[PDB]
Amino acid sequence: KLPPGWEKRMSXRVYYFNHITNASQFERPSG
Repeated sequence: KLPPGWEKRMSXRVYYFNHITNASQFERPSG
């Protein structure tokens, strides 16, 4: 499995962001 600790966020679109690592992207990892 790719690194955990993520949440879903809003940008007018939904995106995914890491609560521990702060990295933010429109498509999700294996996390």
